[PDB]
Amino acid sequence: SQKCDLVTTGELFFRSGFGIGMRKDSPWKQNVSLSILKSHENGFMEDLDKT
Amino acid sequence: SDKSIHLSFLRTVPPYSHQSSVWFEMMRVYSWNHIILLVSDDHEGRAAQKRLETLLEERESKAEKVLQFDPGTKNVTALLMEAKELEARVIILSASEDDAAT
Amino acid sequence: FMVNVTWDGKDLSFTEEGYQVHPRLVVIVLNKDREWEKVGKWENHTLSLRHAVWPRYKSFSDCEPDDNHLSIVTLEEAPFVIVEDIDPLTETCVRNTVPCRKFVKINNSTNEGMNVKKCCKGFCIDILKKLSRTVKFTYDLYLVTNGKHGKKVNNVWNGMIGEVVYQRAVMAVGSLTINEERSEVVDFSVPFVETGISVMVS
Amino acid sequence: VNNVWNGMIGEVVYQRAVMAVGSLTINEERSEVVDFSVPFVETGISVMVS
Amino acid sequence: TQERVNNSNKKEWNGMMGELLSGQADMIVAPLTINNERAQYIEFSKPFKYQ
Amino acid sequence: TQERVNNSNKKEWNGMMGELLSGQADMIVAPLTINNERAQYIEFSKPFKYQ
Amino acid sequence: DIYFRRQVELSTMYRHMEKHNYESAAEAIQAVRDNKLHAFIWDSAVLEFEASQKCDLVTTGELFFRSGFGIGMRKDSPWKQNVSLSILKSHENGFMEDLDKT
Amino acid sequence: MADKDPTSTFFQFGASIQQQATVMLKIMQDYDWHVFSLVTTIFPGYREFISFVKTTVDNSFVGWDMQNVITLDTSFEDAKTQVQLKKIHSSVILLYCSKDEAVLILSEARSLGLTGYDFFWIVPSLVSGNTELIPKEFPSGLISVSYDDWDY
Amino acid sequence: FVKTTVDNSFVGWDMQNVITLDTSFEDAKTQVQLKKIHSSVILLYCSKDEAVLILSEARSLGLTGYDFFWIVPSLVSGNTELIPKEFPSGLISVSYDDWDY
Repeated sequence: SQKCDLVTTGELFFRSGFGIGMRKDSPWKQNVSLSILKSHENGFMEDLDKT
Repeated sequence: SDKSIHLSFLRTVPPYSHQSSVWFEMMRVYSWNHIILLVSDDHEGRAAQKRLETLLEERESKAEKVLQFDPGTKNVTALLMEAKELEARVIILSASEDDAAT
Repeated sequence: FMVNVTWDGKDLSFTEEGYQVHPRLVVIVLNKDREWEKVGKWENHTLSLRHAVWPRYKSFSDCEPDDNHLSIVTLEEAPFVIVEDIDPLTETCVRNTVPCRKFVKINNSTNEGMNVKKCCKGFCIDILKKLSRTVKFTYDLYLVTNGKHGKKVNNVWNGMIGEVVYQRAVMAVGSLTINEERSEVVDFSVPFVETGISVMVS
Repeated sequence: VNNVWNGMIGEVVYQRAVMAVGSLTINEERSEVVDFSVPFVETGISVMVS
Repeated sequence: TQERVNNSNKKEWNGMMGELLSGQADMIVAPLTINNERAQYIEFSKPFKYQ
Repeated sequence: TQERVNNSNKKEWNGMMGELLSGQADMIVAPLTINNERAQYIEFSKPFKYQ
Repeated sequence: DIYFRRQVELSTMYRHMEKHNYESAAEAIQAVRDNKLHAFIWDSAVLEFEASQKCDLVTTGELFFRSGFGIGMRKDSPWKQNVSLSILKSHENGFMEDLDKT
Repeated sequence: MADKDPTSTFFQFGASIQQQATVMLKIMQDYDWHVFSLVTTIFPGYREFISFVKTTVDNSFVGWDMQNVITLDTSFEDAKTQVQLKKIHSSVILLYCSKDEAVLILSEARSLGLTGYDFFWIVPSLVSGNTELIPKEFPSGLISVSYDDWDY
Repeated sequence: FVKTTVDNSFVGWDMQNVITLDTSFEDAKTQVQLKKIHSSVILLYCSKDEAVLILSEARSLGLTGYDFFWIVPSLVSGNTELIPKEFPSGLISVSYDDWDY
């Protein structure tokens, strides 16, 4: 997009998104997942994507 | 021989299943692998045919033809005429008395 | 004079040996109290059982607890899980469809209907089969007729999720979508299909 | 050679090895010496000039 | 991406995953595409991107 | 082809193959094809065509 | 039909052809050239020769289920080995290609 | 009984060993179990049972996958019976014995661990006694088509 | 040691049931424990007399045949001149070098 001298041809394979990782036993897990999902649904993430 | 109907029996004489076994043994080393047989439609003939067939399976072979006639019949010409058009001259007729004579 | 004899409507006849042509066979099982029950009855030509699904009897007094058989809830929609009709001839479920059963309701006060067998196939069913092969667990798939995907109305979840809410179904495979309020009550798994909210105009 | 086989066919006929999987072509002499099974790949003789 | 130590058949991690697992860090907020070998022992979260 | 006998429950070989499984039999030569069901009962020869 | 019933995925797409099959080999061809049917699945040789001769129709597609032809026998007859050897000899002798040419 | 003198007029009201076979086949088909096995001891009438089951499963198209047709007949504790019984891996087992042999076989199978929550023996009629002499070896949940005494 | 050195291997082992015949062959728990061994390689470890007893019991359970490879440590295959009858013909047992050296 920025230095449009190259191209992005071809299809896409092995579809798997990113994420936030942490140890198996951590007291932040469910809350972090809930906050990410809530932001994703109410649209705060789309603003960041546009920006 | 069936233990289901004669649960109280024993004897010191071979049955005719042993006769069929000896048929197989004597035919085995003679180069006569075109066995056909005549069986009377009763209990004895059925047992003899079953024994011969189950013994023949141990050689990966089969009988060329199998025929049956009514017990105590009088007109067997059709059955014999049905047994002529084949290439197995090893008849193993196993009738009983008067049927054998006819 | 006994081969083709009938009397008093209940025709019964003999053939060849002493085999009555129409017997009165029944089926029995060993109840938990060590007595024979009376499930099924081979009346004329059909088994005509009385139990829709196997009641999962306990083997012994010292056997391992049952922790594999479980109930799974899904509904019909989309090219994900579609329910067809049972084949008239060869009364089994084709070759690849799993045997899901739905609660059938008639109409009016006679709407109380039996659990008819209407087995289904689709896309989610393939994933369910692969999961069953991998994790080695047997299921009791059954359709849901109580609502829809789920909406908190009158402070009670209704439809699919509500079942999983009230300890009536340990899994809810199908066409669910992750959410914020939904994920607060039940715990989801990693997504396997991307979705969203798109718009289509002819 | 000298009424003695060698190679894939040589091992099989001398009671040394059952089965001869590989790229073996059904022929006349081979089928006379060692019996084959149903073919699974079509092939023959083809020239190649480009 | 995990690898084996020098001339020893015992697997060990490296990079960000190794730093998190060896009691050094506590959160790994960065592009950390979800996999299966990783997810065996690190509790990921719901994805915040799809690529 | 295999088919169930009408007004019964058994099955029998119909068509041209039924003649082979009967007195006529002998050396059936025709545009036949090789299949598992056909080869289960009778035995074929080396193919004389490919299609 | 044996092939279509064998493949269950094809058995899903079997019904349409199941309730619309014909009862011969050339009558359906006449119907096809009569603008009544537009499809066919038969042996490669028959369809290819028919398309080559009748310069009206052509065969479009890729060969699948490549199973060769074969002369028939019964059970296990003494004629099998010699017949198979003769067929192989004819294949290797160039006789079969010459006969196909004529 | 199986065979009778061709000059007799004695008839019963039971059921032959062929009808019970189709009854258990219908039981297996209705609940969609399909895959099964046929462990049988040696007893007058076992060959007929095996042949009838083979014929019924052959002349039908429902996709029955019958494998490991065992015919254990030598002792009940040596190597042969142990390995042959171990070979089984189905989820439905269809046996054919005579009470005492059946209880011995079931005890051996339980000792091997074949009678958990996911197995269903379908032994027919013969091993059902008079329905009032239950030994302390038959696992609860054992199907056995028998005759009706409560019905009429 | 076996459990610890099997978790760090890339070859993908297939760790299965581990048994412990605590009783002195009481024929109640030992038989049922030994009966459910569906593997093909056994890594027995016991004393010489206990190994003889276990192998004698196993021979009658249809557990040793043409394809059943036992592996035994050195302390069982001890003095290599008092081989009993119960030892199957063919079993790998690493020991020390008393022939050469």
